[PDB]
Amino acid sequence: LLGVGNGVLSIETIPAKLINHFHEHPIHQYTHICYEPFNPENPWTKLLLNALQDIIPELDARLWIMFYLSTAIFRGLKLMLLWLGGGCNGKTFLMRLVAMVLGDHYASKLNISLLTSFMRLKGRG
Amino acid sequence: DTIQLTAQRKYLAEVQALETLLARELSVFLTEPGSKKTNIINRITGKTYALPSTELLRFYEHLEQCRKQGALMYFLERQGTYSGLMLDYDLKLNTNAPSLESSVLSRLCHRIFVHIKNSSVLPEGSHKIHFFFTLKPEAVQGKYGFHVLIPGLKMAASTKKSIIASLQHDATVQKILHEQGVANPESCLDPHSASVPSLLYGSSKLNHRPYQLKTGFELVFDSSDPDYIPIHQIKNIESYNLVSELSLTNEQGSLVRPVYCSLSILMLHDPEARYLHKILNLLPPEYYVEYPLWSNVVFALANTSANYRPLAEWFSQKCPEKWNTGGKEKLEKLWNDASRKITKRSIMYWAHKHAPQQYKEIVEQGYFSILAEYVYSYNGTLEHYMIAKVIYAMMGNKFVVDVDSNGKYVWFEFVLPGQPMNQGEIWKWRKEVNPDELHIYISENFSRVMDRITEHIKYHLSQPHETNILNYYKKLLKAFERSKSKIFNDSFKKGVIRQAEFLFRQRSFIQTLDTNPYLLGVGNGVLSIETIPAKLINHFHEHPIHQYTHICYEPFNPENPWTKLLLNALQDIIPELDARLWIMFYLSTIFRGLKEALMLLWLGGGCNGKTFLMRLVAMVLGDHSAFMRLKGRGYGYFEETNKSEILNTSRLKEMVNTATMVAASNYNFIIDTTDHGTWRRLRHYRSKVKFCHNPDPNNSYEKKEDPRFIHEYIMDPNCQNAFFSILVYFWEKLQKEYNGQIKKVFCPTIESETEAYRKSQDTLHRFITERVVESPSAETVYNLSEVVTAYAEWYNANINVKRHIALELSQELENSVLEKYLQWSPNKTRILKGCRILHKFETLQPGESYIICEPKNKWWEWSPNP
Repeated sequence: LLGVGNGVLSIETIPAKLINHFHEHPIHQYTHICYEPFNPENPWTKLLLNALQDIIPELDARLWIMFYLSTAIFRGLKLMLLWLGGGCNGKTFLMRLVAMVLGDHYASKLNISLLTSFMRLKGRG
Repeated sequence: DTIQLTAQRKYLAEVQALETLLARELSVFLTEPGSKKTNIINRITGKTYALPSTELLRFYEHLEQCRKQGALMYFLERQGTYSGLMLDYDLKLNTNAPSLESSVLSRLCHRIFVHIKNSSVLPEGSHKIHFFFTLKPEAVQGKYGFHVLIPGLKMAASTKKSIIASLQHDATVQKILHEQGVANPESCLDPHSASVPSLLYGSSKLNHRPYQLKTGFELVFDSSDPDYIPIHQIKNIESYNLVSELSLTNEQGSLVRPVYCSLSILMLHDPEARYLHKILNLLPPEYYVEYPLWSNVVFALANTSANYRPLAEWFSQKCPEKWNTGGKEKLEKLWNDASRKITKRSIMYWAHKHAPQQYKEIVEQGYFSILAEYVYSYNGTLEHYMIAKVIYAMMGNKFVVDVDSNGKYVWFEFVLPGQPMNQGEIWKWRKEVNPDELHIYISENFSRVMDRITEHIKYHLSQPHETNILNYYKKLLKAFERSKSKIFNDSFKKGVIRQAEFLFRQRSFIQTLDTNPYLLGVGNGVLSIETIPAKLINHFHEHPIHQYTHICYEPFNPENPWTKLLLNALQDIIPELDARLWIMFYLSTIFRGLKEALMLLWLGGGCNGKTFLMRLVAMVLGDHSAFMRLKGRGYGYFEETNKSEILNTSRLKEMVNTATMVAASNYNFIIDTTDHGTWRRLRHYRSKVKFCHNPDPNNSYEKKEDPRFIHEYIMDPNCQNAFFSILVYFWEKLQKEYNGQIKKVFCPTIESETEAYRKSQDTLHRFITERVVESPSAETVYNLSEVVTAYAEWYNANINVKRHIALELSQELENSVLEKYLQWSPNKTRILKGCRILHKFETLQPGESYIICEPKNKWWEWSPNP
């Protein structure tokens, strides 16, 4: 269960059901990113599908990465990725977009100084 | 006029019994308005009822119980086609009251019965017909009236219209009234009497006294053989249920016998909406004819409450000219826009601005009313929450409470001119440890309302009532006197404040405080940079602004001597037009929002103004573990540099990923970074002017020094005022020219200086500029290892003998300016495409290449060149 701007998002069953009424689920954490049903005809939807395919044209790699990043919405038992890039390659845009879409409650910034030389990952997805 | 009905419904049992009856078991008979089934109208509540006779009897007897004690009611009954007969006689008086003697009334009854016996349906046989004469308590402004009620007769509406038409031109009644001081006895009978619904006996109109039954006559008519009508008087009329007897539609009368011949809704059931309707009338007419004002008013109404639509038409209906011509869809579009910033505080502000005395009277009456129902509803015992409610209604526009990070309630106040205050805090929100203003206010201003309710109680005590009402009011006065002094008690005052901490609570206030970067707090008010030209706000507004600066703000005045000398000093510091404009445009971005990272390294020889301006820029705009010092600031630079001008660490790049940061130094830097991303957001400038006691006339780099600049003008407020005006002027110029984008500013001198300084500081930048030349005709393809070897040779033969490593060179080049030049080869390798690399000491081939605003006296004005 995830707290979003317009309610509580449940990933128990496919398709996901939005809880926008009275319920007895004990949900307290939330993020400002509202959820809407997937519209492939939405201009912003297709604009992002275009941007994602431009960043990673290679379909196996794109599908694997976007499936891997689709696990960010799941905050239970879970692989570490080392994705390289010279710069202005679209990785910073997508990683910042993931951070903002998941929120500070669910997503956290990690500093490379810690690994080179812990509690901020508490219950994060 | 609501206090007495509240109190009459507070100390008149019969009234409370009637209220319980009507609210509980007469409520099932509610009828939608306009239904033909409705027989009773309640003006006050506005609710319509359809009572069957079985409950109508109890209704009428409850009213009669209520009426005998003098309680005021405003009821009505709807008489339809077939009901009793009602005559209205608004007698006009030459001198302000006719006697209406009993013998005269007998004459009038005999003449109206002649016209009823004439020209009519009447049942055959012997029958009883009753007449009643209710008279006005007193003639007002020489205007008297009395009524004739005939509940016994039952005829159609047209038959009543025929009867009243025949009475209108009757000379007998008119000449009877000629000596009665009746100016026009002809025009006294209202024809609409047979159609307009009649008020029940004992009821009356707003601020009108009910009619009093002077006497009631009874007549016996025998259609079998009329010989003489025996007009006599009804005995013991007082021992009867007069409301039940005199009802036109009643059929169960003991003596009277049947002889068979929306914006309004919203204001009603919403007292505070009714308050808003009362106060909106104070607006001058321009507010609904001028779009800007009407749109703002409806935008505030919609934002505060979405159910105020009918009121929105009503205010729009104040001008039928624009309301009928396009008003409907304009209002709908405005409502849709608002539903998809301004509240009633602005509306009260405007009302106080335009109609002060009416505003004061309206608000005082509202406060009196509110604390009055609190007084009556609890028999004169006042507790903390009631006082809190009255205070919140009274000062809902000056104090705000919100929970800070410590979980403690925090008080905020909007500062108004004329009260003690720290300088530069006007028209802004200040944090208060304790709400001292409320603590004084409850003792001082509130006691006025308490005295108002005290003087009202004494008034009702003086007026003639029965004994029980007097005993009630004596007890109420005693209780209110006991409860009156508590508002000065410290514990009571503290409890009231704690209780009001919940009403005044406005959620999300602290997180919205000073959030908008397009507003600045200044000494004389709040500065706005939303649009050009800049505007200074020194009036009431809903902007949540707490932080401020001590600089007063004035519009750009070129003729100002301080502005003139400031412009000349600025020209002296940076003689070049392009450099001066670049520095001033950059220094003018006070902006507390999203700012770029054009990290500027301002060099100079000292006593050039760079150090002077470095401290000077801090004074004009100050506040807007070292990393956290940039949170919320809009600018800020460092100074006082030693020879040890190296970058702070490997973390020296981490401080520039919402304030403009500029590096000022006595010498060129030791920073020496090795990436093109790093160097692209870095700028360099070195001062050329020298300020000295004896400037060289032949040297433009030497000018007369002004030691008075550094110790008196900087402490002179007007200097900072002019500096702030100059800064906001240059800011407006930048956004009106380049849409606010600083990369669009042309800086050939500064760009050249930065290029040269980078050539000095980075060995990779030097190699690119010296040995890498773009060449489309160069068919040679240069690979990663080849570039590494060429750079190694260049470093060895020009810089120093050193053993290089290809691993770092590959990354350094892939993250260099050659990122687009090092295109991917078919083997994924990094190769040089469309460009050439020089070998040992060659030169560029033909066609290859290495990889104006002139000073004016009015330089601060517009520049023709983009």
